[PDB]
Amino acid sequence: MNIKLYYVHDPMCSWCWGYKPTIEKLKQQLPGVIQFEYVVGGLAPDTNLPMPPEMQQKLEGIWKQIETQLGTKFNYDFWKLCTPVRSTYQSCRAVIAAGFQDSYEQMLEAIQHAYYLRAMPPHEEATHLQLAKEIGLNVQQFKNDMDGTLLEGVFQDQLSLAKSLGVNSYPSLVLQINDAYFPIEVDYLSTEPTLKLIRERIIENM
Amino acid sequence: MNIKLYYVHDPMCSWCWGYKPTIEKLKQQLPGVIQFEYVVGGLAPDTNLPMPPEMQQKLEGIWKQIETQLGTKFNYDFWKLCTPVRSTYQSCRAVIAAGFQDSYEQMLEAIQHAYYLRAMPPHEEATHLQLAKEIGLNVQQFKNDMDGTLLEGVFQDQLSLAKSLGVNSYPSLVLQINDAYFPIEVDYLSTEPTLKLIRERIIENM
Ligand SMILES: [Mg+2]
Repeated sequence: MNIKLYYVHDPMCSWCWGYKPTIEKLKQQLPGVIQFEYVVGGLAPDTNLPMPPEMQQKLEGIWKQIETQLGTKFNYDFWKLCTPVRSTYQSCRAVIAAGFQDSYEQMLEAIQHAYYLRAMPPHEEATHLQLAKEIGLNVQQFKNDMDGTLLEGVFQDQLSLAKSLGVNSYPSLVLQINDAYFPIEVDYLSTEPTLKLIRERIIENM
Repeated sequence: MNIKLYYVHDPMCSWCWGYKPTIEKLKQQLPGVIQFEYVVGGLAPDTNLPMPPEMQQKLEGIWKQIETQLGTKFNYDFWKLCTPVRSTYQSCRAVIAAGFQDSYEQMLEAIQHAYYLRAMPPHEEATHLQLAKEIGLNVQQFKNDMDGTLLEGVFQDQLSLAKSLGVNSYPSLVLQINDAYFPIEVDYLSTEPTLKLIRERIIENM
C-alpha cells in the first residue's frame, strides 16, 4: 500500500504562513511510510496590474486576523513600502526552481520571510534572485531554470494536480491511499488531531 | 496484512477480573482488520496443596488494592467460606471446553463471578460442572471434552503460545503484525491510550 500526504499551498498565502510552525512539525512527526509532497496551488495568475486599494485593505486586515488567532508575526510596512500585485505564479515557480537545487523548503521560507517580515515584493524577479543568493543557490542556474520549459512543465503539472485533488483554498491536506483520496482537516495550532485523522483513515482502508 | 491482538489471561487472575470491563470495551472498539485472540497462560499447575494463611492474606490484600484502584467488586466471604488452593490449570481447561460449545466468554465470566462474587471454589470440578449447567452447556459433552486428549492438546498449545509470545504474567497484550510481535501496555481504566498504541504500531510497520 502506497500512502502520500499532499500539502497544497502557495508561498503568497497568508494562512499558509500562519500554518508554517504546525505543518513543519506535522511533516517531522509523520510516519516514515507516508510520503509528504508539496503542491503549489497557484493563488493568482501572472500579471503586472497593481492591486486595487480595497483589495490591499482586505488582505492587510486578514494579516491582522491571523496575527490575533495564531500569534503569527507580520511587518505591516509591506503595505506602505511596496506596490502590491495580486500575482503569485512567479513565487510558485521560484520555489519549484529552488527545489531543483534541493532547496525547496529553504526558498519557501525565504519568500515568506521576504513578504511577511522584510517588506520585499514577493512577485518580483529582483527579490527572487536576492533570495537565491542568500539561500546559497547557483543563481545563474536558478535564473535559467525559472525561464525554461522544463519548469513550466512541472509548474503546470502541479496546478492541475491541485485542481484534481479537489483543492480550492490554501492550506489544504489530502491523503492518498493507493487509488483513493481523503481530504484532511487543517488544525492550525496542533498536530495531534491531524495525525489521529491520518492514522484512522489508513486503518479504515486496510 | 495479518494483524492479531492476543490477550493473555487466566480465569483465576484477579487483575484480569479487574481488567474485564476495559478489555471487553477494547475488544468491541478494535478496528475490524485486527483479530482478537484469547490465550490462557496457566497461572498455576494442578495441585491440592491448601493455600496457607500468609498467602491467603496476601491475595486478599491484592483484592483490596484492585478494589481501591479500579472500583472492582469482590465478595470477601470467599476467604471464610472456602479452602483456597492456588491451582488454575483446571479453570483454564474449563473455559477452553466451554469454547468448544461457543461459550468461551460466558464460562470465563461465570468463573470470575463464581470466584470473586459467589464465594465458590474456582479450582473444584463441582464448580465447573455447576457453571456449565448454569450457562446452558451440554454437560455430558463438557465433561467428555474436559477429560479428552484432544482438549489436553489444545490446552498445552495455549500454554506454549503464551510463553512464545513472551508472557509470564497477566493480563498482557501482544500485537502480531505478520511475523513481528509487539507487547502493548495494559491501561486498566481506558481503552484510548491502548488503541493509540495499536494504531501507532501498525502504521510504523508497513
Ligand atoms: Mg499461594
